[PDB]
Amino acid sequence: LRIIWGTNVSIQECTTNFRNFLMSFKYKFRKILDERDEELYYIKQLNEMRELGTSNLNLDARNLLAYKQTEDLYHQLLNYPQEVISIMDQTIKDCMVSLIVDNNLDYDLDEIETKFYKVRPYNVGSCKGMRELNPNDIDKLINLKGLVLRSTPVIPDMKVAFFKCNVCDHTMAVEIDRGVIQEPARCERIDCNEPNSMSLIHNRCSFADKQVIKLQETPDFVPDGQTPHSISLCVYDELVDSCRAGDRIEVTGTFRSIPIRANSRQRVLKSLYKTYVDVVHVK
Amino acid sequence: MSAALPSIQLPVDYNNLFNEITDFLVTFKQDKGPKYMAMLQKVANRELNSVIIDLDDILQYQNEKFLQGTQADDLVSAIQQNANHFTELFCRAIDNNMPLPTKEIDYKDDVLDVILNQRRPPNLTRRYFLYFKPLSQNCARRYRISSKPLSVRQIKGDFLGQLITVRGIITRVSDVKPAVEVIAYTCDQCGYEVFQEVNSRTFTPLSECTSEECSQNQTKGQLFMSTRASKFSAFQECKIQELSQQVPVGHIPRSLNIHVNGTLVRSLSPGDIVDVTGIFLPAPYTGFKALKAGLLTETYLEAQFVRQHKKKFASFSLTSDVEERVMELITSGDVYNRLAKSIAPEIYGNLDVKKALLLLLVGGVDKRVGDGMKIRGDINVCLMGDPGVAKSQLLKAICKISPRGVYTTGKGSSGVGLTAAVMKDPVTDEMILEGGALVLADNGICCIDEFDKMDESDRTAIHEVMEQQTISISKAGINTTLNARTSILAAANPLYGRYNPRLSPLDNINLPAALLSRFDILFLMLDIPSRDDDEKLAEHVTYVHMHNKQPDLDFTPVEPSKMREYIAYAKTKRPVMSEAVNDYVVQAYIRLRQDSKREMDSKFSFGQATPRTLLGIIRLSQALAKLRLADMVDIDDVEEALRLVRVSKESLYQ
Ligand SMILES: Nc1ncnc2c1ncn2[C@@H]1O[C@H](COP(=O)(O)OP(=O)(O)O)[C@@H](O)[C@H]1O
Ligand SMILES: [Zn+2]
Ligand SMILES: [Zn+2]
Repeated sequence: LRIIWGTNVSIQECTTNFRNFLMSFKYKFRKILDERDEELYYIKQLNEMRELGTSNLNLDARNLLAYKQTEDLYHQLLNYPQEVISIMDQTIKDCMVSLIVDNNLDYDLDEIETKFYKVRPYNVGSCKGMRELNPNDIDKLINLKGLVLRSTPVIPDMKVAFFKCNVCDHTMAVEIDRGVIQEPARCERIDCNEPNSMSLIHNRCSFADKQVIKLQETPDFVPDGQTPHSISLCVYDELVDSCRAGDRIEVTGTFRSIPIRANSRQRVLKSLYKTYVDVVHVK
Repeated sequence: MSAALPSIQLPVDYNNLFNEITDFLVTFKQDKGPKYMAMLQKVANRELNSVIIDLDDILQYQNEKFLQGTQADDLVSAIQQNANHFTELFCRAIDNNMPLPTKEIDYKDDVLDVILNQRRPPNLTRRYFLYFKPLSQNCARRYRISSKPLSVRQIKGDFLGQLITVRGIITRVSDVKPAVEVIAYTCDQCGYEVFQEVNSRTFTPLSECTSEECSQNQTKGQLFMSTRASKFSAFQECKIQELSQQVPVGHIPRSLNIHVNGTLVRSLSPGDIVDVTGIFLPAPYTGFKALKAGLLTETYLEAQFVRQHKKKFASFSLTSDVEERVMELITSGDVYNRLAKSIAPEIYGNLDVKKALLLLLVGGVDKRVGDGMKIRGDINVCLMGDPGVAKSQLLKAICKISPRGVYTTGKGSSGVGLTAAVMKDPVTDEMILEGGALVLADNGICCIDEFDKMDESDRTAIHEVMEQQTISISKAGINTTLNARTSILAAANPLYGRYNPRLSPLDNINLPAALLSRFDILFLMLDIPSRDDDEKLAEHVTYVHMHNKQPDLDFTPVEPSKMREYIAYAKTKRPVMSEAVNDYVVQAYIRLRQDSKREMDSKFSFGQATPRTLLGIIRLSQALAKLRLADMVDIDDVEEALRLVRVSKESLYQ
């Protein structure tokens, strides 16, 4: 047995079931959903994409709903999407090189080991706007439909905390730890010991890219007395300059929460958490 | 120091409090098994999220103890006080004894119960909110009170936190949003958790490692927090405003605030009669730091339960008595004209128009094209006519009885108060919008008076509404195409007060038919003497002014509670149209078209019948079928439709 704390999610079993569903999916949903030639629905994606060098992929929910061995995966990518996807990004490279074993190739292997992978669940179970998200169901794969009002500029974020020691012709380096930096006050004791002598430069460090988008919500049902809302969210890098004003959109993401400061002055906060959404895919 | 904080005592005794409670929590069998405990089994089944508290049952167990000669040991007399302390005692009494899950946990259930069972203060172990509700005095008078419907103005200060019921009206509530009750702080190094507790609006976070293993440690590895382990529960506010008939003389009434949490946040919508229940409670404000003398308090109240004398349409479901109500209603017969008799009997006669209002309430039937369009089952009505005759009793009875109802004047704040606003919200930085008179109505009713006196703008908007149920705006922030789904009922007078019998209604009336084509119905209600009819008119007027009781017919027109009941149940069907009626309707259309065109281009001639005329005939025939409560249409109805249509203008010819 292997398992995560507060969780019912196996890594390697998910990998195996993922792989078996992956080797086995042939327009099943045509069969099991309805009455509606071809073969191995998914696998063609994964055969074609290799020579073109892309670290992305899209994905339905229904094809899990169709295949036998994926019905439990549905409720688990649902509840733990970033975790289930931290799995699947590994299971995907695993399936890649377990599928390359049947092939001899020119030496493209200098890259795929250096590569990353990521997924995009798009056509998913419907959700009823915003009002439904009483706090029971925060942080979950979600879908929505609406249009655009306002676009912000780019938020950067420290991604490599560079650090310049003051002496001993030495730099220093340290990375982010659940979204903070803990500056090493010390001075690398061996060469020099000045327990709070170090500096900081930005031009060195690595920056993320984040953007926020104002959106207007356009449901299919509303209650007795309803009216528009305007929601903000967060997209991140490699998705920038995609969605803007003048577009209706069907979308997905994750609903979440966050507090804000009382000021630019101290750490005293609000009992009530401003809500938002982090982004997973856009249609 | 016994000077500060000296000793003192009361009759309050928590030791018997807890035993009394927890014996009550299990001795309930008078109204599965101990159904309170069966509900607990449901809670173990994760069926509900909020426990319910009946209190006449607590009275009844005190009656048990009394009848058995036990010290009944009354707590309600205390619980009506200081309720904010009782809540975290009741929760402890239940956590003490929650039965076991008769069903199993799985991957398809609440994602929280799994973590509960994984790690299997006490506040984060609570999978259950509580929301009280007080007694209705009908039972307090059984065996022999405390909380009557009270005012924004009649607090009397001393009623802070005591048990109370307030009435009034909700203007504006913000949207529901989440708020902490308990933090989940975990350690990087110790691997252990910390429970930082807040009840204020604010706090200051806990950064340095005060952990229990780091206590016995030089180094103090940093801790951080969760986004799921940390407890949450929502927080939403609402403003009552006071009821008219209880404002004293010449007095401008005033405002109030309430706070709600969690489950019941969805049972409130602006514009309704309400009886909020709960407790009126303080909070930290002192004015603003110059006009002060210390100890000052801004304040609020606790939400725990909502009743409203106005039952919206989506709360309908039959049972073993209301179906009996509909039965004995339908049994008498003459049901249609009986209704249109019972509509506002304060005013005399004109059953044809009472019937038309009834049909406006029905609205019609919604139909979808399935090709990117639908069409309204909705009505729009008007009652042109001279003054003198009654006009406004109608609209006031309407907004009295119909829910989601609205009155406006003609002129005044018609510029935007029929339209969408822009506003910042108090409890949270956000740019909310609340709408005019109409948008508070949707799937409901409006009323208007002195239409002719209104602006060209109101005409521009209503010319949209009557046909299409949207509103379009291009002024500022608001760029919507907003949904109305409303039902118009205006009124006005002609240009000369009394009619011009030597001019046409198409000249005598002030409004254009470029709009009035949308007006599927139109009555012309003018008055000419007669020696005999006005005699018993005065009889009617005089008997009603003698005592409010209407004429002593062998007949009982009935409350609007029951009336909205029947309307809601008849709103449930969606009947069908045969061809046997379709063809006859087609022929009548062609008849009226050619007849009105070639003949009525003359003295007493209004325009020309339209497709909209036909569509309205159809909608109203549907409604007749909805009232008979059969899913098809009889030929016996279209006759009443066209009868009433050509009847509307009979008095144009006398
Ligand atoms: N047929 C009637 N029976 C009894 N009272 C009437 C009748 N017609 C008018 N009235 C009285 O005269 C008044 C008429 O006002 P109304 O016609 O409703 O508004 P407006 O004249 O501004 O359109 C009412 O207060 C009503 O009590
Ligand atoms: Zn150094
Ligand atoms: Zn520690």
